[PDB]
Amino acid sequence: LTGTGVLTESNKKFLPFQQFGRDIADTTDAVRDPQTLEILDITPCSFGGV
Amino acid sequence: AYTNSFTRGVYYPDKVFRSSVLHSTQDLFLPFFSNVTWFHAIHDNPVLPFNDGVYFASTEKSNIIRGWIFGTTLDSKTQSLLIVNNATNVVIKVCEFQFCNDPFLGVNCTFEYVSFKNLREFVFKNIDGYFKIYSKHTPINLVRDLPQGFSALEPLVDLPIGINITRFQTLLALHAAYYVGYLQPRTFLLKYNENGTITDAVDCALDPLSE
Ligand SMILES: *[C@@H]1O[C@H](CO)[C@@H](O[C@@H]2O[C@H](CO)[C@@H](O)[C@H](O)[C@H]2NC(C)=O)[C@H](O)[C@H]1NC(C)=O
Ligand SMILES: *[C@@H]1O[C@H](CO)[C@@H](O)[C@H](O)[C@H]1NC(C)=O
Ligand SMILES: *[C@@H]1O[C@H](CO)[C@@H](O)[C@H](O)[C@H]1NC(C)=O
Ligand SMILES: *[C@@H]1O[C@H](CO)[C@@H](O)[C@H](O)[C@H]1NC(C)=O
Ligand SMILES: *[C@@H]1O[C@H](CO)[C@@H](O)[C@H](O)[C@H]1NC(C)=O
Ligand SMILES: *[C@@H]1O[C@H](CO)[C@@H](O)[C@H](O)[C@H]1NC(C)=O
Repeated sequence: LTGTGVLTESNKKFLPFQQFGRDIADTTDAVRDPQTLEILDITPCSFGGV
Repeated sequence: AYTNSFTRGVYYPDKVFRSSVLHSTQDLFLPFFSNVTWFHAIHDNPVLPFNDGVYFASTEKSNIIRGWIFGTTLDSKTQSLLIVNNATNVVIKVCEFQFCNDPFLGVNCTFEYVSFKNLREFVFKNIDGYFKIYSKHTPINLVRDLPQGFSALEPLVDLPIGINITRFQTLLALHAAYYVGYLQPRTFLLKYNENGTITDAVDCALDPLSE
């Protein structure tokens, strides 16, 4: 799952079987880390129109 | 015997977390308010078809239902899945067994694996080569029948076992009551709540208001 974003710890209470979360646009929006098994938030890095 | 399943037998359809969304999915599910065949721990262990996939449940008080068998013909001509629960172990096997003519639990192989006031609920299904199990345990307020209320089952395991299952059976302990229902391909709308609990669902093919 290649992608550009800020990673953080989250309030996303994943159930024990869940590996990912998604937005409406199908884009992944949280991930379980495959080594430390914690539930990372993904936010696309701070952006806006100029 | 027969009885109404109410809104039971919904389960988490994929390993993706979602919350605050009403999500459309098409998969094998138990149709809402469908007839489920009903059976007892006293006297009652017939072999049933498996079809597309089996919803199974038991209403319970002392853990009498303890396993299942799945296959074509249960007679060593081919692989048959066996599942058993015993204390700290949950056990899974797929050798070409020959079983008893009347199976019970007294208190060329390919794979092996190891991990009323109670209601135990399960879904068993196949996806080409892969067998999946989902489950829930809940309290129930009354002995009578399956609750007229909503709860979603969660995946236990996936088995890469590739069996052509067309029939199944369940195993009783000897020194409760149990149900069978069949899944169908249904479009469903699933209510993932603000925490990602599936708190409600619509079976879209039930009635014109569900459509
Ligand atoms: C899966 O098992 C079923 C039997 O439970 C097989 O179905 C039979 O297949 C033969 C030909 O092989 C037909 O003549 C019969 O009419 C079928 N019976 C039923 C009830 O469908 C099926 O072929 C098996 N499939 C595989 C891939 O093993
Ligand atoms: C992966 O390795 C780290 C050390 O590099 C270890 O702390 C962690 O527990 C391991 N995780 C798994 C899932 O084995
Ligand atoms: C349930 O099955 C019986 C026959 O066993 C049938 O008469 C009845 O109409 C069915 N009810 C529903 C709700 O499907
Ligand atoms: C469970 O049953 C298996 C045989 O099917 C046995 O090998 C295992 O030791 C048992 N475990 C317990 C906790 O009794
Ligand atoms: C195992 O499979 C081969 C065919 O691949 C067959 O000839 C043999 O008889 C089988 N053995 C048993 C014990 O069923
Ligand atoms: C949502 O989750 C929190 C803990 O994160 C819990 O306290 C609360 O009761 C939950 N509410 C619902 C409606 O599930």
